[PDB]
Amino acid sequence: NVAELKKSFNRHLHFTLVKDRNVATTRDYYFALAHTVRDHLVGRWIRTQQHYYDKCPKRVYYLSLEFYMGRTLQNTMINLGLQNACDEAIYQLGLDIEELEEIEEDAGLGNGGLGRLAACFLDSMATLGLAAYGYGIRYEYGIFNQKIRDGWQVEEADDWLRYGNPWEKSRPEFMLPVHFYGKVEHTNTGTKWIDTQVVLALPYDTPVPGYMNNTVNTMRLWSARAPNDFDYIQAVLDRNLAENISRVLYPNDNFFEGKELRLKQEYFVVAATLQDIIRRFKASKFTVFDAFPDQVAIQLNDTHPALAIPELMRIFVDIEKLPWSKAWELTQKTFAYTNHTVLPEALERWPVDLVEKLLPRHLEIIYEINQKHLDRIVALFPKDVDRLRRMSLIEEEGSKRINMAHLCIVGSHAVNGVAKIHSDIVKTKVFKDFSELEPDKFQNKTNGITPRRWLLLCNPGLAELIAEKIGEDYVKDLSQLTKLHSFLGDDVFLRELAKVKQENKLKFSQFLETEYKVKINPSSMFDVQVKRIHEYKRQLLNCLHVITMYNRIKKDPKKLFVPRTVIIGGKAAPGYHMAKMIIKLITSVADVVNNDPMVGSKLKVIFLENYRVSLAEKVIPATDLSEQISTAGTEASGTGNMKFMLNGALTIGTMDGANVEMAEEAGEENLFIFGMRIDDVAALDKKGYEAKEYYEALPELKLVIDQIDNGFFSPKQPDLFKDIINMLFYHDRFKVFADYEAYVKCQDKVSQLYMNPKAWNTMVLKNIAASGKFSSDRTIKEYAQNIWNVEPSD
Amino acid sequence: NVAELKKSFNRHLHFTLVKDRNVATTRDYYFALAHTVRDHLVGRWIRTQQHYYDKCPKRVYYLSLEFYMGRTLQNTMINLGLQNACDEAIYQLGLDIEELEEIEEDAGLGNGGLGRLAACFLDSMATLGLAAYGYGIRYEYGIFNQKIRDGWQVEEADDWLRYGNPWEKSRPEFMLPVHFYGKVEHTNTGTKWIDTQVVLALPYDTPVPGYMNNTVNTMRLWSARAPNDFDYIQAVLDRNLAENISRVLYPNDNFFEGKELRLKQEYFVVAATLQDIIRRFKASKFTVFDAFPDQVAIQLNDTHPALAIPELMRIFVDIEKLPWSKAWELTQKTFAYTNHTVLPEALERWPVDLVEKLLPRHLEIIYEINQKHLDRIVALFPKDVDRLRRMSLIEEEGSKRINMAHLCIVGSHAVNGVAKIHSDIVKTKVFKDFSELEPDKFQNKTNGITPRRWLLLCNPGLAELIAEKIGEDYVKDLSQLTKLHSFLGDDVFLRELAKVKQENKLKFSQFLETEYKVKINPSSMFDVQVKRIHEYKRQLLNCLHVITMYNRIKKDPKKLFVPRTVIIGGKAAPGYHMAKMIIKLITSVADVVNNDPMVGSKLKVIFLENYRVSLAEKVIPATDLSEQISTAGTEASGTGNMKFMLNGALTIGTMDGANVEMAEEAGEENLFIFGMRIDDVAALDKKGYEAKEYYEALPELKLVIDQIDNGFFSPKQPDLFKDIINMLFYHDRFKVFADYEAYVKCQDKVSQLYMNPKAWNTMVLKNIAASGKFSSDRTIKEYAQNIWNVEPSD
Ligand SMILES: O=C(O)c1ccccc1-n1cc(C(=O)O)c(=O)c2cc(Nc3c(F)cc(F)cc3Cl)c(Cl)cc21
Ligand SMILES: O=C(O)c1ccccc1-n1cc(C(=O)O)c(=O)c2cc(Nc3c(F)cc(F)cc3Cl)c(Cl)cc21
Ligand SMILES: *C(=O)c1c(COP(=O)(O)O)cnc(C)c1O
Ligand SMILES: *C(=O)c1c(COP(=O)(O)O)cnc(C)c1O
Ligand SMILES: CC(=O)N[C@@H]1O[C@H](CO)[C@@H](O)[C@H](O)[C@H]1O
Ligand SMILES: CC(=O)N[C@@H]1O[C@H](CO)[C@@H](O)[C@H](O)[C@H]1O
Repeated sequence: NVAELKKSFNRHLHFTLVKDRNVATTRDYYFALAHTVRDHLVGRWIRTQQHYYDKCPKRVYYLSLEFYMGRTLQNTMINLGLQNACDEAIYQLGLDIEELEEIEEDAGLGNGGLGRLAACFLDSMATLGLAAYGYGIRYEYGIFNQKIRDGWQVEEADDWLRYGNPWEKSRPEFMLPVHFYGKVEHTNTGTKWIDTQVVLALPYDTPVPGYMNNTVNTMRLWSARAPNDFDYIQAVLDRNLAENISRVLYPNDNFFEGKELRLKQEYFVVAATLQDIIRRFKASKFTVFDAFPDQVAIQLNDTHPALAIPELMRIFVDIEKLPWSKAWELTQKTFAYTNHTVLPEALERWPVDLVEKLLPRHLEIIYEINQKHLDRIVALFPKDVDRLRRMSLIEEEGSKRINMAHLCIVGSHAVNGVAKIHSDIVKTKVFKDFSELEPDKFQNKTNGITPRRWLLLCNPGLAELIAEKIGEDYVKDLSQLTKLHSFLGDDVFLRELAKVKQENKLKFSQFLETEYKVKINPSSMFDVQVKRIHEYKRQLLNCLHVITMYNRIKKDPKKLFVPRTVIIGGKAAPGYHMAKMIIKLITSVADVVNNDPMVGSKLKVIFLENYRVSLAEKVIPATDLSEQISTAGTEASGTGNMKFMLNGALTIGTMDGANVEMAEEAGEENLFIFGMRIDDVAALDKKGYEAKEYYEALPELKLVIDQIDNGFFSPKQPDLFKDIINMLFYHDRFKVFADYEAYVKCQDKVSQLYMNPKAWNTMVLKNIAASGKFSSDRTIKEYAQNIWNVEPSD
Repeated sequence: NVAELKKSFNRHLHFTLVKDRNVATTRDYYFALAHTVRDHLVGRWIRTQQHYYDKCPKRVYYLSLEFYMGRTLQNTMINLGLQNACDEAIYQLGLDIEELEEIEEDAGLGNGGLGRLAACFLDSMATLGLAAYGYGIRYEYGIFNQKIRDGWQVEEADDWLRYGNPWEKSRPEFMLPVHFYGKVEHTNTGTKWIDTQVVLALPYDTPVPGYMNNTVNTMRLWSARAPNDFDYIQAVLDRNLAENISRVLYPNDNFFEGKELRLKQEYFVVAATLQDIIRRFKASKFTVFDAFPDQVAIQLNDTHPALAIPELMRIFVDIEKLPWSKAWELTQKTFAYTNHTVLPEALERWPVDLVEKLLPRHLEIIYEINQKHLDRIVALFPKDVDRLRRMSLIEEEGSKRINMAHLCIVGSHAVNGVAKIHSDIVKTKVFKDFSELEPDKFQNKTNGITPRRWLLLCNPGLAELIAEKIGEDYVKDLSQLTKLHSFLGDDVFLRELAKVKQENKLKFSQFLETEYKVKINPSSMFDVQVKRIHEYKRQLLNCLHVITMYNRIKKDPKKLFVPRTVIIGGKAAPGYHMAKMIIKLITSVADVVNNDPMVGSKLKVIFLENYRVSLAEKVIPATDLSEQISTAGTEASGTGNMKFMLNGALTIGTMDGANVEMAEEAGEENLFIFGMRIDDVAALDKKGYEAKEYYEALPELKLVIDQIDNGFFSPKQPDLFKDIINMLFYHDRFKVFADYEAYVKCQDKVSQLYMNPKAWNTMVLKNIAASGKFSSDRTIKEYAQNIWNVEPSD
């Protein structure tokens, strides 16, 4: 009822914001509607927790250093079935719903795909009706806001909580202490962890509404506070050091920075979370611990929470006094581990000395785990000397580091990767030693995305067209998109789909031009690469094509060119030198291409600043061509690739990650595949990569490189890109030049299909009808039936 | 309405706390009641801000580094008339309102009297309907929580906002930048203060409801926030540096510590406050600035906000482009200054170096003020060199210092002390060079306390009793308590009054038995000294009388002794060593006394821990004898003295501060006055105070002293009180031994009168009936009429 939403909105503006219509700001109006929406899920939120208590289904705990949630307001209105009615209430009050919605800050508590997978997973688990909780840290500052100054990336603190967060509720009654430093005592009564510093963990709960059912799950994020208690003023100011633990998200994507503060974040979330889970188990209706793993499944989102394993043992053994053997069995039955990482600089390998200083009892537990584990490998392969050190959790040359991924393997009953190709590599290659010993342990769960945020919310244009032709059933069961196959005839439908795309591109062009000076050709193909800046992901390669395209327009100003707007966006980690140069390069190239009247409206280049969830929601539905061009074997899965496939873009990319599986589903000819498969990378490695050759052998490449190296793109600073040229020529692990030729030929095929609207849109249709498999709902049912041993319900 | 308050409470329990009665905590209930109650003042809060805008009465700004508010819930129910309905609603829900009340953290954002005076003032200004605002700093941590471990004060961080504060509203639209450091350029377009560091000031509003009227005024308290255009992680942590400005209250009662962080707090609150005042003035119905002092009054609460004077000049000159002489005239008419300070070490004298670095432009402006000021003095007194040096704002010795009082004197049109005798000495001695020049500048405004918090709230028994006899008009005109005079021969009324005191003692005794393990004689005289711990206040002297009573009992366990519970309480500044030693002495004496089996229920001693506003509210209504015993000439006014008078305590004290006026009103013979007066103290200083002569001349003292010094009260460390002894004999500025005799005799008289209930209560009744003068309503009327030129409305 619209009328009761208006009344609610007005009660909140008056009692909650203390405002009337003459002095209310847009923010006041935003908070008023958010409270009004939140009030509508309270009944289900309470009932849902009551239900789990009454029925005791086995509970799933998603443990993660990252939750890339984006904005809550719209997502909540849609999942509650309240968007139409709220829209209508706000309209009648004389307000602009878009404007209210833009005021909300992103909860940008993740870096990219790992964080965003956790968020799709919550949406899905709640939609499927599972008893799931996400546990993470309530960062005061999420991933930084990126601005571009003088074409370089500059970082601003992302102060997302400054004005308050109507979507969280503090849970003071569930505050817990966490322990750090101190020392081990071995005594008559057992092994004691003593003289520790204490930091308080205060949880805050955000609701996670299922799509059109009665379920609201909880995301509980922990915030660090100084104990209570304890130059007096200085001592009050130093309470800051304890709160520094949950201050800011580490902004590395696929890279391991072994800093102490980060190790503290990791212990912090793991110690608070395990205590809470044990408190809930004990208050439940369930050798008191025998039933623990039938009531509890904890999923380790990469190695970041790996410490959960020895922490659970610490609790079981030091506090609850269970025998080691019994505790170890319960531990293994409780945890499952998701590998996402692939790349050697991305692997967590903590210095034994750092751990000893910070968590000396956990070191002992880790050594002790490693002993049993190794004892059992000796017994099975009595004089395989080297198997012992390949399989040891400790890595011994020089420093001494704990290999956290081995810790997670021995402590879990399931290890999975995130796409067929990735899981296969993890299994037969990277942890070959481990899966021979127990093959049934390793599995695959191909990633997915939620079709709530990533179709209904971001693309109401397309959602409705689909609903006109096939019903609204697809929202709960995405495989029904295959029905859009029966419109392969329909030129009418094919014009309707191009029409949706068109509007999205117009909408997004309004945005683009208010922010970038640049003039957008509305009839150009929107060509888009948006994802974190990393060498493996090869924004560079895209950039080499952009220049290749420019060099072609110049030499033949008259020849036919299919116009492009080339969009490339993403954040670079602040300490990642090469990624920052790559950004400088793209913006330098943009400057040249954009102001050249020779090229004019044929081709425009935009660096998209501050790429983040709520921006992806704008740019994805406006995309014609999705760039997914990581070197074969580097992208564990990808999820951007799936977002685009579902939103009517075509894909150019390598046989890597979930691109393989998208090709399987749409038909390989309905995507633009190109480049080395993973065997060719293997072959090229073995024979040695000589970058110089492809540069000699290929006229179009050479020009591009000569321009970059010489100052074409930086006249005022002709040696600007020296470190790039340098890396491409002598140190490129990702073989950019090696894929240059197949990539440029592939793009030419793309450009000529686009000139044919009916054939372009025919392929787009086969992509959308094939995207069903990529719903996170499919992903979550798989984890449920094969890892967690739980059942979807309502 | 009862039924409706229950519905409201239940709605907030459900929609604001997300709870039901099964898992709600006491804190959930407190929060649900707080919000139900806040909702009742929201309409008048909006309306009274609208009213001020529409009618533009002259606005009063009370600018203070301290607001010692205590709890908000009960005070608010009372001033709104809802207390009984809420007691009834909460009771019918099966809860106990007093337990919900205990959940609330004091807003301890003050040290003592200066801070409590600001709070009582806000209550009075609301009740009188003046268009008044309080402006302060929203300290993240107030005055520390005092623990006593093993006889010693230990400090714990007062983390009052940990769980949230339902009484404040953040006001994003009024966020303001504040500037520090940088440098000055005198250009041809005016003076420019540039390369500054910026800290944002985000204001939070708390409501200040008048008693039973239509006014809710505002307390606006600023919070420090780092700006968002600024190793990445370290730079994000370093944002803590900016936010440290409002982290914690400096806890010195009556002592200047020249810390840089404190100077920053001072400028912080003054810069934000002045900007906010100027924006309001400019958005209102009124250069242009000629109407400023007719629309704005700013009261400076001590010299802490002295910077306001050059800052207002900076805005008028550098930013509004007014000429110096016009800006200076408006300034003098805008500010007035309250001086509360007596002791030399408490005078604010900032180093010029420090002010140059932090505030280079305020230094120039202050030098200019001094220059124009010293010229008028060369002119009136042509050959008076030393007078120039006396009246200078710059103290010129080794370290050059700014004398903030002199700055407040020349930038203000009125300067007041806070009691007759204090204002006198401020005028004729301390600032006689200034008052000779400007006699009408210097005024008296005798301090006052609000009878809402300090009678209706803390003592419902007495408040009801009085209302039953003379109606309820006294609450808004406390002079009406003189009507209680006509009940002096009324035996039943005298008995009723004692019964009220009796109840207060029982309720308070339960509190003492449950906190301290000490059996309380319910019929003992409650003899109470509660105030910040300071030598001038002479808690020491009290402690000498306690040991004296103990000895008289030891020497003579058969002699009749009028039984006492002696309560001493108060916090010591953290680096005030002597203060700390005095606490340890008191608790040491108590250990001996409370456990001596020869004493038993004759004499109990309690060190009352964590003395604060909401504990004042418990102990004052239960007091028989109030100790106000500072050395004559050291207490500017006192306000505790006033709280006991209104609540049915007799007073023993010196002719000091407001004790003098208490005696005028009540009749000297109705107080227990003793000891040297201000002239006696002069004479003994001139003679030279030799403490040796009293120790030898008075055998009862000599024993007390010997015992302290020989380890009688500290067996495991005979030497413990060495520092106290040394001070007493060679460095006692406050002449403890010299008032001992007179004070002990005076105690003996109190014991006599105590044995005669009918005589005791007759004297009580004359005190209560004379306490009308000490309403902060009276005080605020005088400031309104003689300083601010504004009128009480309704
Ligand atoms: O508390 C219990 O032990 C309990 C007992 C019986 C049935 C349910 C219970 N329960 C357990 C929780 C947990 O284990 O973490 C809850 O968080 C919980 C929360 C709520 N309410 C609520 C809340 F107070 C704030 C918020 F942000 C979101 C919610 Cl859902 C309620 Cl009525 C019961 C809860
Ligand atoms: O804001 C204006 O510009 C204004 C315009 C016309 C009339 C009154 C105005 N007004 C001025 C304020 C100021 O100058 O500081 C206010 O704080 C203010 C506050 C409120 N409401 C309110 C609020 F939003 C939160 C809160 F904590 C407590 C209150 Cl009283 C309102 Cl309706 C008007 C206000
Ligand atoms: C979506 O998944 C997404 C990503 C991940 O993209 P890639 O899989 O790396 O291509 C990163 N950042 C945001 C904001 C996303 O929505
Ligand atoms: C009472 O006003 C009060 C004071 C001031 O008491 P004195 O006038 O110094 O005796 C200090 N602290 C608290 C909590 C008070 O309520
Ligand atoms: C360490 C990390 O960020 N891993 C990322 O995980 C997401 C989700 O699994 C994968 O799509 C992506 O390939 C992989 O790069
Ligand atoms: C600096 C300071 O705290 N001054 C105090 O101010 C209060 C309120 O005016 C007086 O009652 C008191 O005697 C005096 O000590």
